[PDB]
Amino acid sequence: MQHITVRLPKKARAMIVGEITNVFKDKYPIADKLKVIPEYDVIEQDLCKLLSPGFPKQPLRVYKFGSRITGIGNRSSDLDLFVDIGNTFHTFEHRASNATVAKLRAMRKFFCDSEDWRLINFIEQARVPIIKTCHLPTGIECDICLNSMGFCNTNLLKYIFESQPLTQYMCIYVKNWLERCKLTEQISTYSITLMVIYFLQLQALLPPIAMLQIEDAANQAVLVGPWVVNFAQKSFSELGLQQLKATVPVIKGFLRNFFAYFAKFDYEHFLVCPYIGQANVEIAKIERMLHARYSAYVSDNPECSIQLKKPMVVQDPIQLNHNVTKAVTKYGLQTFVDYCQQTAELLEE
Repeated sequence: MQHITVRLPKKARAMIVGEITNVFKDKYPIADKLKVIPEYDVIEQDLCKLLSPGFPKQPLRVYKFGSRITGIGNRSSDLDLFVDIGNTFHTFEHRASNATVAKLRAMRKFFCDSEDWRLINFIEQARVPIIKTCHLPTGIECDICLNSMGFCNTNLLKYIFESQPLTQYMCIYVKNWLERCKLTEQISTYSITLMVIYFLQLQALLPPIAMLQIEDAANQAVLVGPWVVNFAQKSFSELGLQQLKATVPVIKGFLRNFFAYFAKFDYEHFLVCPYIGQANVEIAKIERMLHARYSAYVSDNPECSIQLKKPMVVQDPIQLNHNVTKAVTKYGLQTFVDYCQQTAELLEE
C-alpha cells in the first residue's frame, strides 16, 4: 500500500526516542577498542599456518578488514579476512573465476579438517564467494574471501573515520538503526556507511574520493583491475576541511539532518555518489563522469556496467561499476524512506 506509511518498528523507535548518549555510552569505546586486539594476530597466524602447507609454492598474506577494523564493530561482529595466495591482490573479478572457486573449495577442506576451526557455511554462489568459519580458540567468526576489494574499502573508511570521527559515530548509530529496523537483508552496513559519507561530503566535511585520486607526476594509481584503490592520505588541514569534535548534540543534529535528507532524496533521478561527492549526481550522467578506465572496462565488458535501472543507486567509490543497493526493491526503498522520515521527526528538538 503505497499511500500508507510503513510504521517504524518499535525496537527502533525506543532507541531513537531514547537518549542518544545510551546509544554510544558503551558502543563507541567498544568499537574503538576492537580496531586492534591481540586475538586478531592469533587468527592471522593460525590462518597462515593452516593454509600455507596447502599452497607451498606461493606467497601467502592475510589482510583483515571489516567493521571491527574500521571502528564500528561490537563483540559479536565477524572478522573479514582476505587471504592472498600468489599475488592476486591486484586482480579484479566481477564474478569469481573458476580458478578462484577451485581455490576456495580447496580451502574449505582445511577448515573442515582442522580442530581449530568450525566450518559454518561455504557460500559459493555469492558475488564474493566466502568461507564462513569460527576460529575456535578466540570464538570470533571469520569470513574468508579471495578478493581484495573489501580490504581496500576498509582502508578508505579508516582514513575517513580517523580524519573526521563524527563519521564513525554516525555509522555506529545507523548500523544499529538498520538492525533494529530489520532492514539488513536489503541495505547493508556498508551501503549506509557510504550514505553517511556522501551526506557529509555535501556538508563540506569529507572530500570527494575522486579528489583524493588525482593521477599526476607525484601520485600514481594502485590498480585492482580497472579500479583505483589507493588515495592520497592528506590531512584535512591541507584539504581545507574542518575537523569537528563529535559531541552528543553535534551527533544528534547531523543524524536528524541525515535521515531528513534521505527521506526526501529523489532516488528516481539521482544516486548516492561518494566518488563525486557533490549534490544531485544524475543517474542519466554518471557513466560519462567516471575515469577512462571505467569506460574501457565496460566497453570490453558490456555486461559489467553499473546497475542503474534499480530503485536505489548507491555507487561504491572504488569499484565504480557496483551499485551496492542493487537488491533494494521498490517496497524496500519505500520502507527505508518511511523509516527515515519517522526517525528525523523523532530526533527534532
